[PDB]
Formats: sequence, C-alpha cells, structure tokens
Amino acid sequence: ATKAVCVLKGDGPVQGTIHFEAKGDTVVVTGSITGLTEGDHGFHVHQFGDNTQGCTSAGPHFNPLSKKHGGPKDEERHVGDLGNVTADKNGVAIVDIVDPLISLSGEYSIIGRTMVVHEKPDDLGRGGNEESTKTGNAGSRLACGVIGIAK
Amino acid sequence: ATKAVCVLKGDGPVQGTIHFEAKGDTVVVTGSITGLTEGDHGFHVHQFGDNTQGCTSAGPHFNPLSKKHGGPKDEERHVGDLGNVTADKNGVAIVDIVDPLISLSGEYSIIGRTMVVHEKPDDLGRGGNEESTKTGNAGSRLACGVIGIAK
Ligand SMILES: [Ca+2]
Ligand SMILES: [Ca+2]
Ligand SMILES: [Cu+2]
Ligand SMILES: [Cu+2]
Ligand SMILES: [Zn+2]
Ligand SMILES: [Zn+2]
Repeated sequence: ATKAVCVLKGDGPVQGTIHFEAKGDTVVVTGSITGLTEGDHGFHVHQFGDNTQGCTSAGPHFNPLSKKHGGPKDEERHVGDLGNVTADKNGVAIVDIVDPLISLSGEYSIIGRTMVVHEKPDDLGRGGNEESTKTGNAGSRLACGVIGIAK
Repeated sequence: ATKAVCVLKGDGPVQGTIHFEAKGDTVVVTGSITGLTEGDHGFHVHQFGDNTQGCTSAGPHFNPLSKKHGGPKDEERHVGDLGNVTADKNGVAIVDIVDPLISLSGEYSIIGRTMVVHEKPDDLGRGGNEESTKTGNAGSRLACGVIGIAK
C-alpha cells in the first residue's frame, strides 16, 4: 500500500482524519484534528490496532528497534514518535509531517496499527524524568483510530 | 502479524468484536456480533480500511484475483467473501470461520482493510442478477471496522 487513512475518535470531543501517503522513502502525513485544547499534543503511532478497550489497548509507541522515546528529528526515537501537533485557539490542529521512518509497507509498516493524539505535549524525551524517555509525558489518549489502507 | 482484531461499529445498534488468528497455514475468525435482526447477514472483508464516510468508504469486496462474488466454499469467489453470519432470536451472531484465502500478511493480507456485516443474507453469487455477482445482494452495511494488529 501507498495511501493510508486514519479516523481519530475518542470518548470526548477530539475528532480528526489523518491521511498518509508514501513519497519515495518518506511518508507524508496530512489531515486535521479538532476539539483540541490549544497548544501542543503528543501524536504517535502506537503498536496495536486494537480498539477493544478504546485507546488503552493500542499498547505502547510502535518501537520495533527498541529505542528510547524521542522526537521525529532524533535518531534514537521510537518508529512511532511523530512528536507533536498544535491546536490553535479554536482547538484545530492541522497536520503536515514528512517522516522517513514510519512506513506503509514492510517491517515498519504502520498499516493496522493505531494513531493516538494525546492530552499533553510530548516532551520529546527531554523531560528529565523516566516517563519522559518512555512516552514523553504526553499523558492520556484523547482520540485514536486504526490506520487502514486507502484508495 | 499472527493476530488481528476488528471492532465493528455502525450508525445503529449493531456492534461486535472479531478476532483473527493465523493458526497453521490458515486464518481462524472468531467473535460475536450483537444488535442484529434474526437470520443471515452477509459478512465480508472490503478492500479499504477507510472509515471516513462510515462503512461506505470501505469500497467493494477485497478481490485481488478479480473473480466474481461467491460463497466461501466456492472456487469463484472474492478473497473477502466470508459468507453469512447467522443471528439468533436475540440478534446475537457467533462467528467461527476458518478461511483458506484470507491471510494476515502478504498479498492476501486483510490487515488494514474493513470487515462489514450487512443488512441482508449474502446469496453467494447465485441470485441471478448482476448485483449477485458483485455483492451477493447483501445490501447495506450495518457495521464495520478497520482490521488492526492485535497482541
Ligand atoms: Ca494526563
Ligand atoms: Ca439493505
Ligand atoms: Cu503516544
Ligand atoms: Cu460486503
Ligand atoms: Zn515514543
Ligand atoms: Zn464478494
């Protein structure tokens, strides 16, 4: 697959549609998320596309190379660490990220896994607390969706 | 992936959880669906895991070998043709299917695609009109979900 789509939904007001497109060796992630409190929000690909217990059964960040949590520009990061999205005053986060590590096929494929938008901003593993190196202290999962193959 | 899961949800009361497990060289589909009218309901894997327009954006039956619609035991069938699930008097359908054409990896992988439960019985491509050769006359999509990787 070369195109993917994710519909984020949660127990609250956060909702959004993310599109993924394979462009050479990068994946271009676009879309918008709304109902977010203005500010930065942790945006990551969790390991399982299991929504049987809402966003909790999505597990941890997709980390096939068992690295520490980082930000997207870092080398030592989880494959799912896409950093943060920023909600404007109206709660609207417009997504536009280009990542060279997540993929739509092969081993790092994220098809079938879950996109999660969090409550607080991802500290990018620079928080000086152990939690920071595991989840970036992004807190609760507001909305999530399974990533599926798109036309 | 050797395990997958799908949460079916729609606009009505139909809902359920379907689990998929690669056991040997085959795929075992289990789970239960509730909220259904008594009787048979078409149950198929649709091509796209695109829930942006509800179950409508799932596209047609997954059909990589370009065949016509059939029942699960037919040679001429789409890969996504899982036949009918049957709901009892309380609207509960118990799913137990072993299928030789779907898989959880490779060309016949259903990860990232959508599982749909339909309003009417699937006629297994034997109804005699053109629609029977496409969808089995199974009608509208009552509930659907993107198939994701499970732990
Ligand atoms: Ca929190
Ligand atoms: Ca119908
Ligand atoms: Cu996360
Ligand atoms: Cu169908
Ligand atoms: Zn991480
Ligand atoms: Zn079919």
